[PDB]
Amino acid sequence: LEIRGAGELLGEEQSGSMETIGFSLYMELLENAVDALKAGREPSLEDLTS
Amino acid sequence: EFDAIKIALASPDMIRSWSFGEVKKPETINYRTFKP
Repeated sequence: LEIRGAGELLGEEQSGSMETIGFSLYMELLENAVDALKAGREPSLEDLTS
Repeated sequence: EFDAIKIALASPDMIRSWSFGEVKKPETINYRTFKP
C-alpha cells in the first residue's frame, strides 16, 4: 500500500489508485442507506436475489 | 491603513488562531458532482 494504493472502497479491484469514492463520502452514503433501509424496512437486495 | 510588516516564527497557538477548521481527510472533490 502507498505504492499500489488502495482500490475502490465500494467496488472490486482491491489494489490500485483508479479514482475511488472517498471514505468521507462513503460514510455519509452508508448512513443514508442505513436510515432509508431501516425506516423503510425493505429486504436486502440478496433477498430479492434469493 | 497599515504601517509596517512584521515577520516572526509562527507559534502553534497562532497557527490554530489563523485556521478556520482542521483538515482531517485527503479527499479533494467528488469529480462528478462538484461539491467538495
